[PDB]
Amino acid sequence: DLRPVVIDGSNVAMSHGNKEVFSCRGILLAVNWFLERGHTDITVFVPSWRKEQPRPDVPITDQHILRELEKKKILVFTPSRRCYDDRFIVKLAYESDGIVVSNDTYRDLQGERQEWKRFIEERLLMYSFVNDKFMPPDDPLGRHGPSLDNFLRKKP
Repeated sequence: DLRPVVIDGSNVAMSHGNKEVFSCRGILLAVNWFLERGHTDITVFVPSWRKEQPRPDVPITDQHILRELEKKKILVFTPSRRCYDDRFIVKLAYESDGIVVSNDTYRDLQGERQEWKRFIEERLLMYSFVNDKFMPPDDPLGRHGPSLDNFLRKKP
């Protein structure tokens, strides 16, 4: 069936929030795009501190969505205290032979291990939002690669 999907929650929320707000509806729209397609294996990573009441440098909307998705077994909180996130995203996707949903290419992680660098190159699903419309590319790896349909499948 379908490759495990790992979503960079902070990337997708900042993107939906136009780079200025952590818009939690962005995570929900992404998740729903996959759910609609029949994906059942979906993990969103978000840092646990995003549950905390917001400070002026970290504005956030629709915070209730993090809990809703945690209850559904879709969101997993990464540990934080007074960052860890990118490594969880990459390691989980790598280890579950899945795909990462993010516009972050994780340059630091690429430089740690060649096989992570190669993974990121073959398994990253970038995207744009137009308002609430979540738009992944139909050919995620140009034409050196599969359609979006085959990209998300374990096999064509």
